[PDB]
Amino acid sequence: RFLKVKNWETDVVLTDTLHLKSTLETGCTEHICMGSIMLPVRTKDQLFPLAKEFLDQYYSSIKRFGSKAHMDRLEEVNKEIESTSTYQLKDTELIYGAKHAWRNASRCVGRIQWSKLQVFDARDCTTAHGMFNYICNHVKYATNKGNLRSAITIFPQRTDGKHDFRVWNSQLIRYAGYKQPDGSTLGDPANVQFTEICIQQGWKAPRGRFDVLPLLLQANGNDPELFQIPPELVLEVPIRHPKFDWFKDLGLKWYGLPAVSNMLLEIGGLEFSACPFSGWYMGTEIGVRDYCDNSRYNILEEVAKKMDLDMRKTSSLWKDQALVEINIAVLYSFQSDKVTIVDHHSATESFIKHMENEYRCRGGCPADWVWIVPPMSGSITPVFHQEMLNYRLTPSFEYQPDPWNTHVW
Amino acid sequence: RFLKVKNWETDVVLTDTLHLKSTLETGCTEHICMGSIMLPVRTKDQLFPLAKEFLDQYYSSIKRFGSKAHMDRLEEVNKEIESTSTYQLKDTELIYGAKHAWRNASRCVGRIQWSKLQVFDARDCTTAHGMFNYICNHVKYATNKGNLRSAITIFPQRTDGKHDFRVWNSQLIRYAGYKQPDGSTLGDPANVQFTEICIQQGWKAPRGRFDVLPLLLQANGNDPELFQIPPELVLEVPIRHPKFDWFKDLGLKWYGLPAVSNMLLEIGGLEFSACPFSGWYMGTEIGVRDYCDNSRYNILEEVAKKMDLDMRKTSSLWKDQALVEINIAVLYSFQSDKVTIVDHHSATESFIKHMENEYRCRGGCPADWVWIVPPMSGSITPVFHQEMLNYRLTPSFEYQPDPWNTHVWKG
Ligand code: HEM
Ligand code: HEM
Ligand SMILES: Cc1cc(N)nc(C[C@@H]2CNC[C@@H]2OCCN[C@@H](C)Cc2cccc(F)c2)c1
Ligand SMILES: Cc1cc(N)nc(C[C@@H]2CNC[C@@H]2OCCN[C@@H](C)Cc2cccc(F)c2)c1
Ligand SMILES: C[C@H](O)[C@H](O)[C@H]1CNc2nc(N)[nH]c(=O)c2N1
Ligand SMILES: C[C@H](O)[C@H](O)[C@H]1CNc2nc(N)[nH]c(=O)c2N1
Ligand SMILES: [Zn+2]
Repeated sequence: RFLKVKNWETDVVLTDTLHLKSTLETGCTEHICMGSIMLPVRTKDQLFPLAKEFLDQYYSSIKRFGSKAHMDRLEEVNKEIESTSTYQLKDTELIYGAKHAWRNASRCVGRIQWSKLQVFDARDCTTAHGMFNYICNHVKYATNKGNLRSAITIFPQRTDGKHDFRVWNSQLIRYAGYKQPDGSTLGDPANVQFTEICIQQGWKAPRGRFDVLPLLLQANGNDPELFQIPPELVLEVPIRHPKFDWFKDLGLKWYGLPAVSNMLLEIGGLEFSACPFSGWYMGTEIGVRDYCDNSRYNILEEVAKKMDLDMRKTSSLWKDQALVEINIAVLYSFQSDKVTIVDHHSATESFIKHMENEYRCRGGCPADWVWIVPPMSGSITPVFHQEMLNYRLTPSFEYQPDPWNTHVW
Repeated sequence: RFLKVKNWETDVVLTDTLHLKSTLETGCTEHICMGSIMLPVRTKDQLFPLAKEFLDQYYSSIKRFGSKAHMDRLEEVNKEIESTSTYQLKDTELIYGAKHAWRNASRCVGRIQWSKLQVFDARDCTTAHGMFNYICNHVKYATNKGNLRSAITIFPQRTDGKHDFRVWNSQLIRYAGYKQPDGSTLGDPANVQFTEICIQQGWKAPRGRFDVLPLLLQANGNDPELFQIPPELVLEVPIRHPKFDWFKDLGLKWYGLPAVSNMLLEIGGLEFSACPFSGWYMGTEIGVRDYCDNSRYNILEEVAKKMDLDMRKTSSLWKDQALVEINIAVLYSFQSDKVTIVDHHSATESFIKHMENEYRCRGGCPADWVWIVPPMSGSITPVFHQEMLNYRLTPSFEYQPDPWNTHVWKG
């Protein structure tokens, strides 16, 4: 019930007690581990225990647990739920909640940063045009001319579930994908379905390889509307290599701002279904996953050829050699253009320091090793050798399914 | 019930029913996943059900379930248990059991090979000298002058737990490690403690960087005895690089035969505490883990120095660049000397084919993603994108603690 985690490289042992505060279910059982599975309203009765649990943790954090102001706030919230079937968070509670949802995000390697998060309260937003304005401002603030700053923008909470705010896009900034008569895919194959929905709703597609998608915004449960983010707000980086002059000839670019827009933020039982957030990239996301996944831009074969490597046998490790060069290029290009990026060595080193901080100050740190270990060079980063316990704490970010299933037009 | 797994690269979905035959616990609960935790005598009462479950599985596999031969064997084993507190496996059952423990080993990427396993029955062994001879024969057979063949040697099972056979070595072939007074290590830092034990037991250590360790063998719960494997039986490969001629002067070599000697084989409730087994290497084990782990030979810096990489910032990815060249060197060296080895691209592609076949014919394939995904270039292998279900089937191989912690010294 008190659990140990060992680092096998350093022999450092840490004791986890924080897991006893976990509430939600993992998908694992005593008989079966689902650690590698990607995907393993509320009544008046359900809501007050969730609110109380959150408010207790909040008052504890500002060292006024059990105080008159603590008790008075639970009373106020209880009265509000009984009378209105929901409640409203104070600004201080919203900021605390959002920061802790990131602190609790077990799949995030970048959580050393969790307390530096700019929270934009968009709970007064009522229309899709309002949503577009908030999102442009988020984009501009976070981008900050390349000196990226972590931010979240929080739209109104769920009510009856028929008036949801949703950003239909999976990220604020992504590239279009189109199925070709030729049979191949042009652009990002990951975005073919979404690009189609955009065209159906009226988007005039440039039909290129790196077309920034428009936002499809849903306010108050209405049908979503299309908006183009001002091109001058979307900072993009041309990819070149410090040694290979031909690398720029591939015509690769990526955008500077990673901004997740499809998750659900739960704070004290309240559900924020549109809460786009952003930080900055770890280079392997772009160089390993976006560029080299077979189902993505899939560029390994082209780079390997330009490198004149022996592609006749797998054991020459041509894929591995080209992978490294692609990742050198991504980091170099971002660094040369003064756009914030972190390499996987540096990000995982910081995460180990964050884990030790959290064990020290909080009694643990939920972490999902399958996601935390980078998709290349796993065992030469310190997280590979670090045992991690994965469990679910609230406030939380949760995946939600694409709304084009949910939505009735 | 039915559990589904998806491959996120192919959208291929598979359905697991095999997990319903899982008995043992994972370490995980509804509230906590322990998937990255490395370590998450029986009564008559507990033994006959385990025996029966195993014999039922064995007789099904031979299409004789419920036959007179099946029923007679259940009866025979039941009588043996009630009267002697244990029972003996037939040779055929032992072979079946050992093959299935491999087939069930969820951390093993090499399982496409499971049904091709040479089983050496060493249950007539009585002394450490006898163990030494069996192990020499296993090494010679498995090595096969570089054309490696999978094998396992099975010593007598546990009785009262006071008479255990154990190989104290974690692998049959490993290099010594020596902590120096200045805090540095000569040789393999993974083997410092075991090396100190060998020396205490009377081994004359050459004190070099790649000294093959002697075997330390316990028969019948007696104190272990030291034996040197004949050097002519230990195949080794000097490591060189196809394009970098200075790579040879790093002085690196490795042994060809990976042979795990510290695991416990459970078949039908019986416990084989000494069951050394061997296959062949995947290149990354040596080039990534043995050479490049910080707590092992730790050669990354020296290699990248010689490659004249920019080592001022981790973001030049010098470690990644040096890692790839070291792994090319290991594969090239083994291949050039005609010693069996498999690269991680080939091994993972074969594992996916194995797993898909297993889902079709067996209803599942337990797999531990944390271990199956290679320690370099993870996502450019198909296994990275494959959802896996981890659960425990028997027969099985299990970790057991090192014997020096538990051994009752007799003197
Ligand atoms: C400050 C720089 C940040 C870095 C370097 C970083 C790093 C990462 C990385 C590499 C991943 C895995 C991404 C993937 O493979 O899809 C991730 C996941 C995630 N992070 Fe962060 N992160 C940062 C900021 C943030 C912020 C600001 C938040 C929320 C306020 C956040 C919450 C999450 C969540 C919920 C996931 C899982 C996403 C999913 O399930 O798709 N992170 N982080
Ligand atoms: C034939 C070629 C084989 C290949 C290429 C192969 C590959 C591997 C690899 C790469 C690992 C992980 C090693 C590590 O990180 O320590 C492993 C683990 C393992 N394999 Fe295999 N394997 C082979 C044969 C065998 C055989 C013959 C057996 C037993 C009969 C076996 C049973 C196991 C077990 C029990 C583990 C887990 C070891 C532990 O927990 O320490 N494998 N295999
Ligand atoms: C089925 C499924 C479930 C789930 N929870 N997430 C996904 C999204 C899948 C999971 N890895 C690939 C795809 O996301 C890529 C976007 N993630 C990055 C931008 C997150 C990020 C990084 C750095 C900073 C930051 F703020 C956010 C899919
Ligand atoms: C705490 C702990 C638990 C556990 N189950 N295993 C270990 C052993 C740890 C696990 N990775 C490092 C150390 O094994 C090194 C040996 N592994 C190879 C030889 C297995 C193998 C490969 C190829 C063929 C073959 F037959 C066997 C440690
Ligand atoms: C099947 C497996 O769980 C899946 O491919 C995971 C593995 N680890 C990952 N890790 C990160 N950071 N992001 C991912 O998308 C994935 N994909
Ligand atoms: C902490 C973590 O579980 C541990 O370092 C694991 C990760 N994956 C591994 N995978 C393999 N094949 N072998 C290992 O020793 C390990 N070590
Ligand atoms: Zn689990």
